[PDB]
Amino acid sequence: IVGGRRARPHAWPFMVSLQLRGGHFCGATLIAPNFVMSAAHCVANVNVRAVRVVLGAHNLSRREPTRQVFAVQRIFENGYDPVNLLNDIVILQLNGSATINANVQVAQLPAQGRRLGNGVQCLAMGWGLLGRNRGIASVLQELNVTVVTSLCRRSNVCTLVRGRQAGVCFGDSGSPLVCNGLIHGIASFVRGGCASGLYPDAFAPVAQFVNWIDSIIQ
Ligand SMILES: *[C@@H]1O[C@H](CO[C@@H]2O[C@@H](C)[C@@H](O)[C@@H](O)[C@@H]2O)[C@@H](O[C@@H]2O[C@H](CO)[C@@H](O[C@@H]3O[C@H](CO[C@H]4O[C@H](CO)[C@@H](O)[C@H](O)[C@@H]4O)[C@@H](O)[C@H](O)[C@@H]3O)[C@H](O)[C@H]2NC(C)=O)[C@H](O)[C@H]1NC(C)=O
Ligand SMILES: *[C@@H]1O[C@H](CO[C@@H]2O[C@@H](C)[C@@H](O)[C@@H](O)[C@@H]2O)[C@@H](O[C@@H]2O[C@H](CO)[C@@H](O[C@@H]3O[C@H](CO)[C@@H](O)[C@H](O)[C@@H]3O)[C@H](O)[C@H]2NC(C)=O)[C@H](O)[C@H]1NC(C)=O
Ligand SMILES: CCCc1ccccc1NC(=O)[C@H](CC(C)C)NC(=O)c1ccc(CC2=[S+]C(=O)N=C2[O-])cc1
Repeated sequence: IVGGRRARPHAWPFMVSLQLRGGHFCGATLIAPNFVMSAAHCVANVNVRAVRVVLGAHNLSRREPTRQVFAVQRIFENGYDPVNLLNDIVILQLNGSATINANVQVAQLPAQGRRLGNGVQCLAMGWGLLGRNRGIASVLQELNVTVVTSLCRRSNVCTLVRGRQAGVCFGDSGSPLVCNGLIHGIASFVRGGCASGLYPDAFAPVAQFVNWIDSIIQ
């Protein structure tokens, strides 16, 4: 996250870190005791057998007893087009069920077809890069964004930080976009570099896939 702030410890217990031998590379969202969802372009190019699903984390630099780590058991896609990043969503079945506690909880999804109007206030988050020569985040970052329909495909939910250059970046892909306590978006791609101030950040529209998500996690 570029231009964000540190999140409160375990403020978003559904936040997931996808890691390859201890190294963070994408985010995800716990949508069931044994299901997370992320961006399809996160798992499409990595070795899935080495992917580790880290739940209940906050600072990736430190040992954390609150962490629960799982492996991927099966992959579910829905017409993922890697060329245009269309339907950039993926569901990962875990090799077990997570233990629900104060630090690990299931996220809430909106209804199928729910559209977010222009100007709705949302919150983006992730453990991604912090900007040009700003390094990478160790503590979970969060950022206030505003939903926009301009410079945005109908197959996407786009957000923009009004008044300053800020947004999601590499490593934030797959992280949730929380609006009204519901996961309306999955961080997909930026344009003109991170925090460009010209293009809005594009998210995968979870609301358009709720019927497909339910058909798998139920
Ligand atoms: C930056 O963003 C934060 C957080 O964003 C909100 O929460 C996330 C999870 C998403 O759902 C976003 O869509 C939300 O906007 C904002 O803090 C929130 O500010 C609003 C005011 O604009 C607060 O709303 C109050 O809610 C009171 C009841 O709280 C309970 O219910 C709300 C949902 O209605 C729920 O979000 C909250 O956690 C409680 O469960 C209500 O009595 C009061 O009248 C008012 O409506 C909201 O509580 C704040 N949330 C938090 C976590 O602090 C910031 O305002 C925003 N910055 C700017 C500048 O706008
Ligand atoms: C579900 O999968 C997890 C993760 O599996 C790990 O990650 C994968 C990507 C692959 O690389 C796997 O080879 C790898 O194990 C399993 O968690 C892991 O289980 C093993 C065996 O129980 C743990 O090994 C132990 O580790 C402790 C230290 O905590 C040592 O003291 C032991 O001697 C032993 O080496 C391993 O630590 C653990 N991973 C983590 C991060 O704790 C999990 O068991 C599996 N669940 C099921 C039901 O299959
Ligand atoms: C960048 C991370 C470097 C790294 C660290 C630890 C362990 C492995 C890797 N390095 C990969 O992780 C690479 C990344 C590439 C961009 C180079 N990636 C793979 O090694 C890989 C393995 C198997 C598959 C099978 C397919 S094919 C398909 O269509 N969907 C799949 O999952 C794909 C990629």
